Amino acid sequence: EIGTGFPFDPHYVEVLGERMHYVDVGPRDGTPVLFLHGNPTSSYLWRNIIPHVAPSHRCIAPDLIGMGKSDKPDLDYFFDDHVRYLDAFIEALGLEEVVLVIHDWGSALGFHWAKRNPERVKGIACMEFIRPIPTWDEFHHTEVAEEQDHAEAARETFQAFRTADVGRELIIDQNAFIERVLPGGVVRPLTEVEMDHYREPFLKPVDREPLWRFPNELPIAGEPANIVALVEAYMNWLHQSPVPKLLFWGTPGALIPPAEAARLAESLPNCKTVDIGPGLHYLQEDNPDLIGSEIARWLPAL
Repeated sequence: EIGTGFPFDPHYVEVLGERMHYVDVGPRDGTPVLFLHGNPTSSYLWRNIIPHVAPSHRCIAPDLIGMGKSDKPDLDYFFDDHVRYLDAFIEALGLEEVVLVIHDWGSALGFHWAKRNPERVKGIACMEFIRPIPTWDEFHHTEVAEEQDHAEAARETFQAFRTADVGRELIIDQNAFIERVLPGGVVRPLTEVEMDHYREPFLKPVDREPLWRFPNELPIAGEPANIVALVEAYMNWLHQSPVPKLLFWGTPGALIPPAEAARLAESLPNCKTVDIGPGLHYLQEDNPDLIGSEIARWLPAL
């Protein structure tokens, strides 16, 4: 998506005693849309999708704590830390019912906030989201042959992130997530302005900590027992939830290759899928016009 700039109004609310940047655009009612980014992104991630929606809805796009232009409170950045800071923000913005547009680790928070706040979620638009990974032969799974190689590489890649010192060398000293994994996850080439934008919140290896904690929070193998249980928990909720669902996909996909999205087209009730064409993991950067066109369209009848 040609869209290279981030012209939004520089808003900042305070949360559990801490500043959080966010994007607020749109009429300023109906039912607000929350765009929750994952790792290792920020509001910059939703920047060309949101304009499709603002014409009709209020688009809010928080920058996770320790992430983006938010504040870097000094903490480990587990998953509950983020759970906490959102929940405080949401109340801070005093927003009542929402529609949710949620990405990678942004969907873990999204689905978790919804499973705890069912009658507050008016709809769920999602794409490459975090669900339970029983084993590794299951991570980045695929039943297309020509791609069995790529899933292995990735499997090994996340392998390293989760191991004693190499997680920290790679992700932290060498900024693996920003410098290789991100641009990795987008099919087309990523301009330097686009990179600088993603790089910016991150010029200090001492700060890369969250882009490290996330990989190790990943519910792979029943590790860590705790996150796992809440992902089994909201995927169980989701699987049973009437809330209308919008799930976007891409070939070869990543966390959700085409096989699953097709499965999830029936596995999840009241669920339309949309094919964004060639894409990897960071779909927002491959075909963001469509993603917004179809959010725009999917909303009114909610």
